[PDB]
Amino acid sequence: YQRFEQAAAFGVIASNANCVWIPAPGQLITSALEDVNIWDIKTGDLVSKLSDGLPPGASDARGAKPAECTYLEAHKDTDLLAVGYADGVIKVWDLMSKTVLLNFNGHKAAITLLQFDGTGTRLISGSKDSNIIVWDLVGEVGLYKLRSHKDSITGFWCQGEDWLISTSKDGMIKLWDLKTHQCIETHIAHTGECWGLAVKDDLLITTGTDSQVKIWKLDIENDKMGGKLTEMGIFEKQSKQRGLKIEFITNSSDKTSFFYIQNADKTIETFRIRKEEEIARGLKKREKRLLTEEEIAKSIYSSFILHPFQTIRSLYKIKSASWTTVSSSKLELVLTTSSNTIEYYSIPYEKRDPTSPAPLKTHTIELQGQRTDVRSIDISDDNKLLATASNGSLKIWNIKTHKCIRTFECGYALTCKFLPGGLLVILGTRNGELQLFDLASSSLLDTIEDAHDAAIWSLDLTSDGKRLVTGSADKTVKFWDFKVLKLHHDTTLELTDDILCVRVSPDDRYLAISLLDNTVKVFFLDSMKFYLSLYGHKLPVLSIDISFDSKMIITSSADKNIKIWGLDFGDCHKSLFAHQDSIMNVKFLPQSHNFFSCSKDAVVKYWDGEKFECIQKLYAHQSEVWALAVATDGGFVVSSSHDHSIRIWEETSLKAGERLMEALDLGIAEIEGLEAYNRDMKLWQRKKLGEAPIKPQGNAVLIAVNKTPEQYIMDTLLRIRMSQLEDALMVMPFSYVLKFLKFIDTVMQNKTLLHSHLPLICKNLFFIIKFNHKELVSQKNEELKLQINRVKTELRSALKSTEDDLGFNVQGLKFVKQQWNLRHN
Amino acid sequence: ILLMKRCRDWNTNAKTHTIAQRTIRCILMHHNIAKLSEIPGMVKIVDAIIPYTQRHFTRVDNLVEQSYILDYALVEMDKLF
Amino acid sequence: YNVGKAEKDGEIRLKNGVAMSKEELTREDKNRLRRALKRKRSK
RNA sequence: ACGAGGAAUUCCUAGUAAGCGCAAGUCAUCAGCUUGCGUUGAUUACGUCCCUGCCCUUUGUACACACC
Repeated sequence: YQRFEQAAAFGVIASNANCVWIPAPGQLITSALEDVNIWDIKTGDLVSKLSDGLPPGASDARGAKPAECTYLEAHKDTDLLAVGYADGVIKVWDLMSKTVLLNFNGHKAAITLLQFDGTGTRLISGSKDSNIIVWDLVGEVGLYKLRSHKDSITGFWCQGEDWLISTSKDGMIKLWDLKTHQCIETHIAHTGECWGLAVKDDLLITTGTDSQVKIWKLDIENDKMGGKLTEMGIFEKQSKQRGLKIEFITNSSDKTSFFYIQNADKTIETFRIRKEEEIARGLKKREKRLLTEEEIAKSIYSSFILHPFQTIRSLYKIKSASWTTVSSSKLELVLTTSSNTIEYYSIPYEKRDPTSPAPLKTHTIELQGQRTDVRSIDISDDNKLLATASNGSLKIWNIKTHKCIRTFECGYALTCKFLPGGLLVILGTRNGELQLFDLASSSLLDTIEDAHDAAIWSLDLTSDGKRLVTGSADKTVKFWDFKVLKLHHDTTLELTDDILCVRVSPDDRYLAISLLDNTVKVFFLDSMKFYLSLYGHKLPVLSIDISFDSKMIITSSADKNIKIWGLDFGDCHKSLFAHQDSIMNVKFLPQSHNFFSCSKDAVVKYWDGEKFECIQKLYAHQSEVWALAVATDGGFVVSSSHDHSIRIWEETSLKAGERLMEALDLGIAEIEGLEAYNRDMKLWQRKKLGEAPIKPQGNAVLIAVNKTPEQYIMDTLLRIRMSQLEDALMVMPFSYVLKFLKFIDTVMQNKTLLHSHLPLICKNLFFIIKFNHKELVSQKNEELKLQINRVKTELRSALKSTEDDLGFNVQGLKFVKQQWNLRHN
Repeated sequence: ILLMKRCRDWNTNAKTHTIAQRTIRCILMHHNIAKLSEIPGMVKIVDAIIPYTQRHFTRVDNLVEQSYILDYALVEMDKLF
Repeated sequence: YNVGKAEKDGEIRLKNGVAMSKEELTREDKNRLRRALKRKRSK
């Protein structure tokens, strides 16, 4: 059976990631879900949707929650985009040809923020781990990891090829550098978290947890360990919540010196830091009444060097912001807020004061937005689509243009459906308010207000589209008939308990009503004679569908299982469990029995209704899928989630002994080359100075591991075990015994490591010459007997030194014990 | 007394051992032995340090004892010619 | 005398004789020693 | 219809492989045989974990000495 693919995502304009801006109100890149969008904000529409070259739910794609975009940073000179995803992989993009050019990952959880090095050809990324990683842009390689924070970094700032400041989810400012390569300075910034830091060279402002920002002196001049970066003082905010981003804006000889702070609730405060001229003239003004109390009141500071003047204030909860300014007159500030809405502000100012109490929203991009959870969905006869949310703003879409055609506010809208020619939508709210709208003309046709005294929770048409059933929260299901332009209520039907989901048969046979009693009544529409009461869920059924020939309902609840029920007697075929949060909407393909279960786990599956396998499993959402609907004659399904995305799916090894042997002979070859080099340097310097040998080059293995040869053979002699050692250095021949003796010379001409491996060296050497004694004393080499003279003398000196220390300590400590007993036994 | 706690617990091995013996040598070479005795609780430390370093003395003494096979190989190689 | 457990719960003394204090060592070694004494009391 | 059985494969370590007979017919099995008993009686390993695997352990925890 053929499969389903993704077209794209539509209706997501501002996700959970920071925005950055491109100059020429300029271009603007934010993240949509798992792909990024490129805009102009004057025209107020998309110019390019950068997506990755892999369709989700495809025959190439994999089964997992797809990686959410969560940070943006643009470097506009070479035109690169660093994108970073919520699994922890960072890609970069040429923004022109739209192709990924580096795709590296080293992070485990989601990243937190990127930063380019200002065309340093290196990108530094900080995670929600304890990771700050430096990566090359021309390597596909990480320069280095950077790791001493406890929990999760929040902000950082680098400078040059040398220094960096960082701050984390525990309040610890850390200072790092390239060369010494570790942390150098640490402070507790706040008692809890610490979310944003910002610098222009001298000072460091940080935010805290609740309205305690803090001023710090940088000092990269000072060569004093404690105090590379000190603090001075604090001040407060208007908002009593965690400021989570600060940044500076500056200019030349106007002294732009403004920094902003994103509060965590609907608010962005802005501040000015002020020049030395007004600092100098105001210091004496505070130094009126004229020394100890003067310096105390001066330390009590940031009140003087700060200047809070404007607290811009949006419609609802903000999410991310970015700056632009020009020459002492205007400051313009992009803000993409929580739901898919961006809000580009501007303020005039007289470079001491704004001279306007409120900021100016010069632009607001609003078109493809939805502003709440889109909780209902429809699709007409393959000619237009629908989206419906608690905003009020129903949004009517088209297939191959994806533009918000019509938009008009109703209320807390949760269920809606077309009229059978299209062209008109009926809808219900959180009260008994039923709204009818058209496609093109004057929007609010009518509203039956107080159709019920409680909420309504589902509704459906008939097949011909004249009678209209709804099921409502007041234990009531009610009928309507359209009249030519309005509605007429005709038939109330009280129930024993509370309906929450209805559905009519597609060949208008009968209607199924759920209850919050864990059951569904199948109920005639001609006669209402209570055909069936089929049950067995134990938590209320909250989606109902009927087969295309009224033979087989598919019912589903918050018990995560869906039940496929034959209608000839209300019997079952399967009760099958999927989707481990809950189901909330199952939809039926209009020709065969293949149905689509959405979940509250960002997953839709379509299943055949006779063999019950999830013949396709589909993952491309991020949050709870709040509606879906399949097309009439397309096999063409729309689905809308809590992340404000709607989207449409369409048809298609040595051992011990010899290791010691070979490491020993390469080390001895290196050592003998070095001593021949010392003889050749004797020939160059301390001889008839005509020429020389140049250099025996370093051996590749010990140069790569950066080890002296005696330390390398000491490493392998260390790593062989105690048990097989006695035959490991019994395998080796007498020539290898001889170069082992040469190693013992060159290792006891180095008292650094001789004293730290002395019993090992002694046990090995004494067993070697005890086993090889018969050939050793028959060897005839005067340099060898001088060699073991040297070994005997220096080894016995080291042993008698350490046993001198041990005997001295024995006698001293037992003297101490015996004289304490002599004192008070 | 914290240093001698950690030094006694270093004294059990043979690898982390000589540096324990040398810091014992340091603190008893420098401090007053009367002060070392009248520090309270330290006799429980020092009587557990004593037999370990007695054992290590015997072990290194056997090492330097069997070191003389180099001298025997030397005197035989001198007997050679 | 023999080296036993640690005398306070801010450090660990191995039967080796070496000791780590529970804020000296890095988190990778904390995971490693957690796994190690998990096996050591699992047997 | 045949001149000692090919490709390869199976099995096998001391009174063992194998040759030679001879009895009996023991409630199931077997007489085309089965089981006993006697006789004659070797060659090659009797090591190794390298290959094929299979298993066990990774606190040594047992009470000195020693090693780890």
